[PDB]
Amino acid sequence: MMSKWMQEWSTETVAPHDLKLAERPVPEAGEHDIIVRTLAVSLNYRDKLVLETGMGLDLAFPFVPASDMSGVVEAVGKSVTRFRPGDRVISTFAPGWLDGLRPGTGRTPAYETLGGAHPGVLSEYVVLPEGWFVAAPKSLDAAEASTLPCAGLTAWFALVEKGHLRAGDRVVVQGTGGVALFGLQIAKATGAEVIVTSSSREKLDRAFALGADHGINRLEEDWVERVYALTGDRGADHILEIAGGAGLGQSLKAVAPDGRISVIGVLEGFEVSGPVGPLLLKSPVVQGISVGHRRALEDLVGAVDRLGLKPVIDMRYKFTEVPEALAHLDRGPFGKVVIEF
Amino acid sequence: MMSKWMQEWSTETVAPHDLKLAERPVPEAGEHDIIVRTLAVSLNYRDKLVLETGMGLDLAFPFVPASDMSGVVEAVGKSVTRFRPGDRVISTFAPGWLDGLRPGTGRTPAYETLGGAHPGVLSEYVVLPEGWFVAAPKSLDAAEASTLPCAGLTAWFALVEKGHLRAGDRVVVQGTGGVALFGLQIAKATGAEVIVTSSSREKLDRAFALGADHGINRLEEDWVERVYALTGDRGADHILEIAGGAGLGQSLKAVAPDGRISVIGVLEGFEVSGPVGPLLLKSPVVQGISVGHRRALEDLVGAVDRLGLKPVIDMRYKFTEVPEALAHLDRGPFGKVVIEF
Amino acid sequence: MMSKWMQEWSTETVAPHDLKLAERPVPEAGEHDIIVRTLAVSLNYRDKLVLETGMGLDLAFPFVPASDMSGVVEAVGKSVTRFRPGDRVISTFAPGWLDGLRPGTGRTPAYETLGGAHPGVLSEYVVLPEGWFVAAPKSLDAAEASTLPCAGLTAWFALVEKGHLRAGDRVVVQGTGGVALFGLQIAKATGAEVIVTSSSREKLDRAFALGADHGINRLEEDWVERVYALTGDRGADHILEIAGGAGLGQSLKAVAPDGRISVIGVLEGFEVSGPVGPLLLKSPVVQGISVGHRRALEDLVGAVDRLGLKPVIDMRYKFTEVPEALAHLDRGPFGKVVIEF
Amino acid sequence: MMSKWMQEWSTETVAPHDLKLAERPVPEAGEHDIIVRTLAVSLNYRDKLVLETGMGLDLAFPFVPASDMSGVVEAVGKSVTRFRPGDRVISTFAPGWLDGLRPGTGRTPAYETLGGAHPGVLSEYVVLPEGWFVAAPKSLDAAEASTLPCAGLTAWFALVEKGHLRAGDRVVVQGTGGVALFGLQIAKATGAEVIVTSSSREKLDRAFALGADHGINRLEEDWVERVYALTGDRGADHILEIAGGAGLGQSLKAVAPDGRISVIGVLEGFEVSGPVGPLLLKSPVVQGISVGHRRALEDLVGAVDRLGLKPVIDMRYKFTEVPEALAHLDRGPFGKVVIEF
Repeated sequence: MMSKWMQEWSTETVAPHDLKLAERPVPEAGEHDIIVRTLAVSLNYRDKLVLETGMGLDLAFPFVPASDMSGVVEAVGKSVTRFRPGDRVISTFAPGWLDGLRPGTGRTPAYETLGGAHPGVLSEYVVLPEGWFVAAPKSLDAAEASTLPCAGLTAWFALVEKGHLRAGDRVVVQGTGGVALFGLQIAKATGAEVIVTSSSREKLDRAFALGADHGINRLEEDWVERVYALTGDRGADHILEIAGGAGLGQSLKAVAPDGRISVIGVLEGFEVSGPVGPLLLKSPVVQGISVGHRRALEDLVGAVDRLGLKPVIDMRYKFTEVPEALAHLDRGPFGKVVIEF
Repeated sequence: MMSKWMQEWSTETVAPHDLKLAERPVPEAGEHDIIVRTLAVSLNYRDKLVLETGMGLDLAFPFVPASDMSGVVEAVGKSVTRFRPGDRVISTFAPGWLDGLRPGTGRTPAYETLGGAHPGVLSEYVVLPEGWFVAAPKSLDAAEASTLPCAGLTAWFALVEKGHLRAGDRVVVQGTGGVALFGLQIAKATGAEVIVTSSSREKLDRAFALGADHGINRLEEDWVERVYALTGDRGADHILEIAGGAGLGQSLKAVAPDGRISVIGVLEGFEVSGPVGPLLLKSPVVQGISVGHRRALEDLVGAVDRLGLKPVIDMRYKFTEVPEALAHLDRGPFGKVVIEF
Repeated sequence: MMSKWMQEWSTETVAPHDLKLAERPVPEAGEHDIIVRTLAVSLNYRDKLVLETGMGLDLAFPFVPASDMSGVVEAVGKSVTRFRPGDRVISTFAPGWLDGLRPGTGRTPAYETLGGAHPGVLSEYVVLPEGWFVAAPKSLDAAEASTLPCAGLTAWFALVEKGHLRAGDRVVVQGTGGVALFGLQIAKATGAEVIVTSSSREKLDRAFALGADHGINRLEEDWVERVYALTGDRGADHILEIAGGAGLGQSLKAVAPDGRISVIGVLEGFEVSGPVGPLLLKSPVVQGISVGHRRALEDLVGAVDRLGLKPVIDMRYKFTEVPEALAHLDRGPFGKVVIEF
Repeated sequence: MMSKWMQEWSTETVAPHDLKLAERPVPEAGEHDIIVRTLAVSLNYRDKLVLETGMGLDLAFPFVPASDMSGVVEAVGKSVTRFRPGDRVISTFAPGWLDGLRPGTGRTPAYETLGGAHPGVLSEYVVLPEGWFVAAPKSLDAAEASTLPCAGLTAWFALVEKGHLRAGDRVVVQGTGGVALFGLQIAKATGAEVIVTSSSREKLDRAFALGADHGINRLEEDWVERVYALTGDRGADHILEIAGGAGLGQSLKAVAPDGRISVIGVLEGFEVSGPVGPLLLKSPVVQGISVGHRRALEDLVGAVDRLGLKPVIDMRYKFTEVPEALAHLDRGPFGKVVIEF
């Protein structure tokens, strides 16, 4: 049979948090729920923010963080149509959102995620509706697969779904985190030329190895001026503006006329500044991006498989080493931090 | 036979200007030049700034201000095909932006406009390339036609060309200047609701007579709330953010998830500002709008005719009263200041 | 307390049908089911074909026809959240097409619809998943609301969602059936000109009273010429090609370069036909239109309200006179045949 | 100095033609004309049709065929701004058309090309406006460069500009001519998977060598059924439907829901047939495509250079061997037929 009890990482409080190992009964699957045995969880920077700030959310305690997982289906409810036991799955970051229009209202934009308004995935089994998972990619292991729901999909959503990247485009990726690295890979597979900015030479070295066309050390030179040199003054067709700390004003100077700037982050009350000169005169699109919908996820998964794309994982951590995994999170990882079960 | 001499308002310097009347020869028409007897000129706020600050432009002196005119073709060069004598025409604000990709570079966004990098139109005859005119609307006098190449076209470009505004959309128009009111007129012709914001009851009442469905006095109430209340919390489909209005961070809160915010602007030094949260969670497209191209202009002209749209004109001034018109131009015109020849 | 028994028009066979009155128990509502008292049903031409030919469908017998209804919610299941008792609703033609990518496969395009792969609505109560309804328009009686899920939505989908129709566009609507007339009403609300084609002066006169700018009798004159003459040779921005109208090759000649032709259709065996030349040299988008999704429906409902759009209804028939209504349905209704409960 | 006389291939008549070597004076450059010394000309199937049918065009005799050339600028007129002597150029297929809206009217779609309404390029020097050439790619020789104006641009226009190809998409290329091969290459560089159809095993062998993912011999198997097998029944995201002889009806069966079908050809009065089943139910876009505008050309050129794309040339022919080059044209070449000077 299946086992009676499961372990999860759980907290009674946030901001501050006391996250720890708890053991509770495996919950019962409803008619449409599936039970997944968790193989891998990918951490995201927002999990640190939910744990440490609360992020304004109404959380159900005990709270379990994290949203991105890959696993194997153990049991399906009487009316499950999407999966059978044995199927490999990954979870979806924004469960409501299946395709098209972003949920939320003008007053209240914040859609419900996993590891937030909805339960997180940092437990041995997860029991959620069938419609909240998609088939995992055939060509990736559990760990690699866990990276896609959030970072993978964001990069993909920005560049492809919203962006329409073309072969020959010049893309600027800001930094070397998960979203940025997936951006580099998706841009490269699409035939774009990719420019990475860093404040680390070691990280630019690794980026060069993934196939970045150019690296700019922005503590050593003026990156905007370098983008000009690299583009024959044309500017970047697309800029993944991440953290908007090396932000918007600079991005507006670098972007080509009619180009695109995707602003990716999570920061609750950060302030974006820009000169209304390039903004008016080059007429770029400035587009807010968070994650994507599950039809976009399923597109990505197929693309991953057909391209042989390999997610960048900085480190895999054993399940009992979640405290260390979260710590690696504030140290700026090259690619993804993944927990293996 | 034609006249040998023509008058114009020109200045030998900028910052500040010394704009006086002057009389010079009617220039020679080249093979592809047409000679146009000016019937009307619309003033734009940038005309003031070009005269007072120079706006980092390379102006040929004596410099004539203004970009927006209509008139009657008097003579054409040997090779001209677009127009015959007696044809009615209007200037194109950014000459040689015919369609599609906007001109300019990453480093050098600016494009060339009339009454700026190219000569102004505030003279008795204009002598320019045939390609810098389009056929005037058939349904309008010259004063009305002259309103279109900048103000007309900015709103048409923001709402229809790039905006794809649909019937049933809610639109928020900030202020009551020239772009704002074409904003309302085109939004109403598209079957959308228009909410006008203003700091003056009298302007609001005038707006209502033009057929604004709602008007908000931003000095009485938080207009963001009133937008929520007006759209049952959905917030607004399209917000025309006219740079000296109510703010970017303000319209971010007011915009509907996946909605659009068009940034339309003045001063060459305004710095934006906005919170990241709405930009991200709500994912609107924020798009700077620098007027528009010639094929969009031809579209707007056609639509003006089949719609029977009447441009809003605050006051017509005689050629001799340009100074008086420049004064009106910075008392916040309700609509357009036009000089009638 | 609710009734124990309800009546319906059903048939034990198709090809041909033997549609009679029948009385069965009010079905049980599941957790996410709502029970709706039917107030009106709109008939669609496909209802006739489903009954007479079966249209290669896997119908559960006894089979009830029709897909388009509105009514009042009577009871909801334990878990239902979309609607409360007393709420006014309309059916969704293709249930579970919520937004975005259309369901189906390369091999198996067909999707599931009400009154087809799923049960019909031509009964006294309907019992279906909450997700298969949207809130009714506030501005309309039930007869009018019931016109929207198929005819309403096809024209909204072709012209606005996929079509991006702008004010000032010229639109050609073939015939005067249900999709044609929403075509006109939505085109007029968007500020476009509508040209109606027909083989009947009386229909044309009725069309004109609805506000068609021009009507062509295709039996008097070559309507392609009349379109050229009407648009100074530009030809038409958007042509609604209703499969039993005037032809695909005909609208190819009539469409403006880079214009759009929406193909909307009936018989499961019609073969198109067109010359290559216009298709190539003029490059229109030709787009088959199979109704639309649920979020588009919600858009259309909103727009119907803020516009004050009144759907065109040819005749209301009582529940008992379905046969009479099926007869009207193939005498070429001007607009919609509705059955009123 | 330059020489006084030049050679061209020229005909006094078409349909039938008597094309032959003539020698005439090098024409004088006007103020905006440039003089290019021709290095390579790429033949296109339409040149055979103009020569042998006339193609309905009003031709200026002596007529010189062909439209696609690469050369070196010899002399520029007094007002030439775009090029100086020594610059490498290629010509543009549709000179009017710079960006955006396709020229032509509803009644008269056929835009003016080189080798037709405008002079052809099969002469030692060509004297045309500066605006009718673009910079040649830095990374290609004359011959390879001559292939781009037409075939290159069509494929690019269909797949990228109109199509928005994505990485992971499945593309069907019909046949092995110029447009189809460029399609394969552009699709591959974009990360798509490419399926080629042929009635030649030898040609599928060569296609495999260019990086085609799959080849279907359509005289040996049912290609539509194979596309299903290759896509797990999903169908093709994009189909380059060329010659529409292996045509539309079949393409409609193969295309994915919401997929795209580009119809490419030239054929004056060919008839396209399709079943209105998939067309309605999968709701693809069917899009006429001929060539593109010069901003699209300049995008392609940059992409070519940044990707290291190498045009497929079946054979290069010496200038005096144009009769043989045209003959190779009716024999179905693998890629392009190029004349070297």
